[PDB]
Amino acid sequence: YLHHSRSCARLVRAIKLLYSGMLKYIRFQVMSLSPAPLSLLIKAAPILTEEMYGDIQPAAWELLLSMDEHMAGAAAAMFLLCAVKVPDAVSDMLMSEFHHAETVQRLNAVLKFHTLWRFRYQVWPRMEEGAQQIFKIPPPSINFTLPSPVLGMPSVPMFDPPWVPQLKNLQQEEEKKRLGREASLITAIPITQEACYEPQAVFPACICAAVLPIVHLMEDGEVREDGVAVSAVAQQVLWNCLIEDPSTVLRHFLEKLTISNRQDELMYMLRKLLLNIGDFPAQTSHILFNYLVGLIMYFVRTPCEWGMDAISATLTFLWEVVGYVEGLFFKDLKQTMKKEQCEVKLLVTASMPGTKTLVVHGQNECDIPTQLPVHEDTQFEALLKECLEFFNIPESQSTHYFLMDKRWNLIHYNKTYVRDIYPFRRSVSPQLNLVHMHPEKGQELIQKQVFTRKLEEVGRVLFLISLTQKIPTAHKQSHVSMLQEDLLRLPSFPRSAIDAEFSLFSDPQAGKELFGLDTLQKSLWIQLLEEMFLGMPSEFPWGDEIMLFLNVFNGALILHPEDSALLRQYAATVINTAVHFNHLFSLSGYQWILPTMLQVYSDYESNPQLRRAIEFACHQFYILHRKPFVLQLFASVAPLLEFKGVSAQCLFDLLQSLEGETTDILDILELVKAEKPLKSLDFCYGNEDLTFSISEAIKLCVTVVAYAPESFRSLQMLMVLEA
Amino acid sequence: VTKILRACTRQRMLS
Amino acid sequence: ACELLERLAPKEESRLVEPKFCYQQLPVTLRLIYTIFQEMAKFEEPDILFNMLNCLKILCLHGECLYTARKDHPQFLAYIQDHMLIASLWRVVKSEFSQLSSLAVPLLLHALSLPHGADIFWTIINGNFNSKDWKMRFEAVEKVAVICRFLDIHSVTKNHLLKYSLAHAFCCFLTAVEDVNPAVATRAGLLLDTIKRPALQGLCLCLDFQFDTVVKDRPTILSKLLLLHFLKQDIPALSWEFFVNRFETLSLEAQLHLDCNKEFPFPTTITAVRTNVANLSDAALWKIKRARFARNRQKSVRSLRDSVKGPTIKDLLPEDAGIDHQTVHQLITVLMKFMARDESSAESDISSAKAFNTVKRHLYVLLGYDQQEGCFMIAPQKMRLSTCFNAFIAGIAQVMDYNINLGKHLLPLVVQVLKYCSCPQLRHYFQQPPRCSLWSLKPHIRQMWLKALLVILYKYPYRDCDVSKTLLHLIHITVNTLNAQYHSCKTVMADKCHDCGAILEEYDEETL
Ligand SMILES: [Zn+2]
Repeated sequence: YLHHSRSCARLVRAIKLLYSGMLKYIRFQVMSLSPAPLSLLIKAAPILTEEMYGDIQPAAWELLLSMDEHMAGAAAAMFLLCAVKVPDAVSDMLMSEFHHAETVQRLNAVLKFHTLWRFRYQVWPRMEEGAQQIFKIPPPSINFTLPSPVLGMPSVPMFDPPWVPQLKNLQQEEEKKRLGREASLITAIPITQEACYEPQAVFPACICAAVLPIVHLMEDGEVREDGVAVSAVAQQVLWNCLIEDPSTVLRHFLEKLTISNRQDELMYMLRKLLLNIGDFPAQTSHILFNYLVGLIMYFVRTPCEWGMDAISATLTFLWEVVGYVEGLFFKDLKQTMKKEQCEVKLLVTASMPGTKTLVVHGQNECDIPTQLPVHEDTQFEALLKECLEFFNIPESQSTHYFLMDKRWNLIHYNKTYVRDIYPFRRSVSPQLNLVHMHPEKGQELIQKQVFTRKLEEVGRVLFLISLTQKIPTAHKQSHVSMLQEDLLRLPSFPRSAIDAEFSLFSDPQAGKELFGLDTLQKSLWIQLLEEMFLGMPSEFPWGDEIMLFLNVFNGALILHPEDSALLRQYAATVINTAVHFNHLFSLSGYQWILPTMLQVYSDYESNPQLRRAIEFACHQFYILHRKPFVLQLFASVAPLLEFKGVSAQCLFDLLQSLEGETTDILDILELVKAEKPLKSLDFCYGNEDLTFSISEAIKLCVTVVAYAPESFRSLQMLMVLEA
Repeated sequence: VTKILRACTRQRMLS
Repeated sequence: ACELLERLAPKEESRLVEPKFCYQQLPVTLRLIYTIFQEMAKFEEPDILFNMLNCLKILCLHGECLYTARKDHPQFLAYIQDHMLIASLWRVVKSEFSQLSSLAVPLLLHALSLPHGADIFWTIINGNFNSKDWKMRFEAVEKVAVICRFLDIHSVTKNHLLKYSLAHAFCCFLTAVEDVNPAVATRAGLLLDTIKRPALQGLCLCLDFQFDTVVKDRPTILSKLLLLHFLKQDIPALSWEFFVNRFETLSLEAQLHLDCNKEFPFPTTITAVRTNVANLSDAALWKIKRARFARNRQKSVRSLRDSVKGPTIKDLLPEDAGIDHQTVHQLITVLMKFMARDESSAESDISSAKAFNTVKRHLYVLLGYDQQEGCFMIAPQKMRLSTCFNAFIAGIAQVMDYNINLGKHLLPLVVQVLKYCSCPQLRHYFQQPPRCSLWSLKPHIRQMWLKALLVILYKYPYRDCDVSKTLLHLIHITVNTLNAQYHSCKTVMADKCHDCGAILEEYDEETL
């Protein structure tokens, strides 16, 4: 075929040398002779039969890699028309080429895909002067809608573009321009698209579906004999496609979720693409974030069989996506989400009203429905009990009957609050069914749905963490203050961040998975609250409200004290808060934390690792605050002392661990943000007093009594001395 | 955990 | 019972690792170990299991019970390893009760050092992580994370069986990070952070050992290391010293092949060990032995590559003849990706700066450029066909764009490579007005050439006394590329202009 093209080019040159308007025809409508057949068939596309398309497909496929640009463009147009008309054959050919046993074949398949991508915009001009009225091409059927305002910045403008036309001051302006150019990435923008001065596109669903094999070939390390690897070509092609227009690249994948249950694979492929490319350009990240949020919104609004599962799957990845979106701010996020009535699903600080009532149907269709008023503290257990009493079920089948939602496929766990799941106060109350089920089947469904919901909550927390970490050095304090006030005004913040499914942990089936998710969620909540704390002013005027945020830490240490990861995360974050909020924790604060640590230390006496970690944390506390910390420790152990409760011997064990240096077995210090050789945060206590003698503790208690003998704190310290 | 939750509820009620 | 065993024990942990039968007639300690495992199979309370694991630690460690079993009762140790030891230690590893794992993991490593342990652990890891039941993978992720949390980095560096087993397990965990099931993927990604830094450093040392010894695992090991560096970048998984050592191993293999009169895709002068004479060296001789063992004994301990994928001097590769090229290309691309996202790891300390300078010299060598004489050792066609150049040009634009300091370091080498590659022949490199063009490059490589030049022109000072002339030559080459689209008169079968004999050249809009 290359010989044929060279022969045709030589004939064209000979004809040119033979010769007015004929030269114009030669240079404007011949331009070569090789594409004359293909460009003919493109002109007869409406009248081509399916057999003709199948027969022309292999030729147009092979001719895509021509040096001649006209031949390549005509072949691309013809193959795009074939994919429009015979998607099955085109898809089979694409899969055979992408999974071909020869390295050269796969590399050529990726290169041909790139040529198709280039000539995507040059199909209608080659087709016919009156087409696109005939030869109807199905438009991309978009099902969901993006958020009404775009969440992030559409793209980051390149600093000082060469294609945009515009002495200390001159020198500083030149330095500023140089720094801006060095800070702006030119490989992450469509260079030729933006450099052209100022038109539909043909790219059917099979050609878009070809991106998945290219994503997989991004990892295909097979090297051609010319030294070119398939992975490099695939990465370059996909990078250029995502740079130019990510919408067409991701159209197929985004539509497939609404089309069918394919979320567990869409998220897998998106994660694979992100990992192999290693980043996300601003436009790509913006588009992907908006489409994922719109998908969550769609599955919230349209009742679908796999809607909750798709929402969980997309929440498992939106946190990775959001780390690259540019110009996304928490206030705009809240505004758009509460405009869209979808804030609860991706913002862990939502604050929706509730339902205030709901209608529960009976098992029988002729049964008269019941209506239960919903209050803030009502859980589905009370509603189920009332429904069982109402619909005349004589306690013979009390575990057979489950509250269920049919519009949204939901079976309600008893210990879940009604307003958490039905948060909107719309005119129409939720409608439930008293579905009779075999108890094991009902419990299996409840376990599965609770696991999915917990994974959604994990994703929400991770999304918020990534959003906070993306925020620049400026706007950090504003964002943190917004988070703190949102948590405070949230009526169910500590309960949401601290609760657990104790009725579901005991099940030998699907019980341990929930426990693993719970440990992950508690660790994530600790990390999120530490992120909020570090970013607030160090001298923030606190009160009794700090407990509301510290109880979560304590909660995480009640459920999972023996988990080493959770234990060292707790110790690291408590040390970070003691260092950061130094003034608060030099007078108070330890009183919000120490009683829980003492209770855990006394409870798990048989666990030497937990006791060692608690003793190391207390040693670090004494290093930071020396005498105030000991006084707060005694004040927080005095109520717990007994003559269950913290014993009088475990307190002495903690003190004896304080006096002697303890090794860090769990590497707690490596997670401390201010990781230095820890010193006394007060200069007055600055001294080589690393040793905390028990005699010093006795002197401290004696002094607290001597200060005010009749104080209540005096009798607390007297009890501590007596112990 | 229920004791912690009740303490939190009382704290919110007081505020 | 544990207190009694402590009293009867030497009360000092010996070296954890060293770098049918008759139930009776056995020493009483072997029976005690057997029955402790048998009873531990029947209990679930953390206190019971903790005390039993403590008894075993006093028996297995604190006393060479299993060592003496290996020496004197091989059949009993084989039976215990195949039936109870590693299976029960794996069972007792839980994240909720990390106290149990604190004792399980040292015993597990001691078992792995013993015979028959590596195979059983390999089967356990492979069966769990490749299971179709997503709950089994969910649990195995937790198990491996908890095992990693309590890894003794000092212990692993001594025993090679430990390195192989831990590398296999950690790579399977990394694959579980990129899992189809969202729950398992999220749990793996979240647990990867809970592992402490020394443990991750030990695991990366295991991966480096796997790269050095096993040849067919090198591309997958590089992929896993790149993934881990992407995910947890705070630990050094990829580093300047890492690439120094990788280049040393590859150059040793290249020198061995050169001694055997066989071509290799790597320079033979990067390494400092001359295989012509050993001179009774110690570390150099060990390096030569390891390289020759890797190249000849390709029946090594189980390569993790197949299991990792989710649900006398010379020797030649029978089926995977392109393994060397894959390793070279993958290593260089991973180097470029490390350099693009490098947060100025150099100048952190003396060692990092030394490693950076070494990597820079090796980079000069890899692209065929001799710094001593300032001339390329190879013809431009060999460079274009070279794996190193193809994997370098494909990432150099990103390296220059994302990282500026490394870009300033690499600017002269990059500009020299850019000028040299576009030359059809060596003579074209010495024409003062460059008449060459971007025709000899691959059509997708011309655009990467142009993007590298664009980054250089856009965010680098090119008015230096040396780079300026070569950059002017690059501009000349670009102008000639634009001109060649419209040929004005002034081996691969191609088209010539019959008037002047020049090759007709055509370029696409993305290059113009
Ligand atoms: Zn000519």
